[PDB]
Amino acid sequence: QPEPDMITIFIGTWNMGNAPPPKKITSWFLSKGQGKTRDDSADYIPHDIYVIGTQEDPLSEKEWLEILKHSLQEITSVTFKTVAIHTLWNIRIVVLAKPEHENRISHICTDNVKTGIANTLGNKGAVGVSFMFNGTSLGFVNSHLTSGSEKKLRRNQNYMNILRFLALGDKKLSPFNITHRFTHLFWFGDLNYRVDLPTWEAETIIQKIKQQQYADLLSHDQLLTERREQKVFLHFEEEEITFAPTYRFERLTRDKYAYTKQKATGMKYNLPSWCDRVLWKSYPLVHVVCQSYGSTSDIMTSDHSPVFATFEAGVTSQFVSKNGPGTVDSQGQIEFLRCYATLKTKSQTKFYLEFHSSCLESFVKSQEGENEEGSEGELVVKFGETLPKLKPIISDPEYLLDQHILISIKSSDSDESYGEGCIALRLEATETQLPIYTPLTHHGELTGHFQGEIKLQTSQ
Ligand SMILES: CC(=O)N1CCN(c2ccc(Cl)cc2)CC1
Repeated sequence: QPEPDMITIFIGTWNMGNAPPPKKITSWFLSKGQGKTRDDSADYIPHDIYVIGTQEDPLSEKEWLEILKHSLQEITSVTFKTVAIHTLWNIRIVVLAKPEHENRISHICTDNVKTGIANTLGNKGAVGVSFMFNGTSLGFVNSHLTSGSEKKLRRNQNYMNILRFLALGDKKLSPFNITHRFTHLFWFGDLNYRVDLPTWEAETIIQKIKQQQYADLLSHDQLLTERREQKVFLHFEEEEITFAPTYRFERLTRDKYAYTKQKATGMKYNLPSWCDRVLWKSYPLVHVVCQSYGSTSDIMTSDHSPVFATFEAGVTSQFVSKNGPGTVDSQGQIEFLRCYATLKTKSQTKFYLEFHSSCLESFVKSQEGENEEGSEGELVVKFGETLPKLKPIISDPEYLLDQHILISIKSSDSDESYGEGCIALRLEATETQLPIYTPLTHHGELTGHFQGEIKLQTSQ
């Protein structure tokens, strides 16, 4: 049986509004309703992995597992295996996989982050799951962020606390947060970003929704505008939104948005909004294609509609050679030429590089670079031709060109990372000097740039 080079992943996010679901929710797992929907011809074809994120979920893990497994069995005739389930308060993530993937899945991690202090600590945060699928690392985050049109800054803060403190993936990758630990990272949930228009425009907004004219609404979506100003979800992607706002509905219909202020809303308006979202971040030059992004029309127990997204995602096999794993393969090497880091830091310490990759037996520390002043105030750390020669465990190009090198630039004084990035080894040529580039981030904020040239030697 050949190992897959592609899998499909279902992502669901649903704020259940503390109500039990209706008896049928199959439309969710089938990507049927509004937006980018899945072809009817695919309805009996199971996804490889289903990742279900709920918020305001009133169910026990057992009650939800029963409904999810029975739903997928009715659709696919497959009894899915439970990879992981993790609940923080009423925030839940479930990961289900086809039985044939049981022995492809390992290194399962779960964690949660609680956001807010005192007042604001008590019900918002995130749950996450990671695991290996053969040679590919996968991370999944379900977050319920701060509510309210006037709290987009709080939401961005919630996001930064979640990506700093969620402890998923390989702990040996210690300079790296979850935005660098995975081949593919999927971040979804009730992110609670709103359509930022005046309250007096509520009926206009509804009119525009009834005409399926979303352009003028999405131009005011706080998540899109905050992402465009690099305030949140830097280097993440989201499929174009072609479905109606998923919040806030009157329960037991989809014919009405409930937007007016009420005691039950803390006297806040809830203008129709895309609260419920799916974003992703994959390593450079890895196959990932969104095949669906939409909302259901026929699940009305909550004041939110469920959101689905599906993805084709590139995966690799668990590679074994005569040499590595367990030794180096002298026929392989990774060399860096003319490398320099540009950092935004106002500080003056020496810096060195750390290279981390599963193609190395362990992480490599470079010599300190030479600090120079850039022509516009910046710190430029020059490595020149001084960076070590990296010794991959396997030289076969079918393995090595599919790998990535994570880079941290660290203070000699503190050994704290000032930036993190990632370089694909999917080069246009081997044994050829080629340009490489990554932005550098710390706590998911832009801190600099790493560029230079690479020279990759494989066994071919
Ligand atoms: C030794 C042990 O108890 N575990 C628990 C979780 N295991 C698991 C792997 C794949 C799938 Cl689909 C489901 C579950 C592996 C490790």
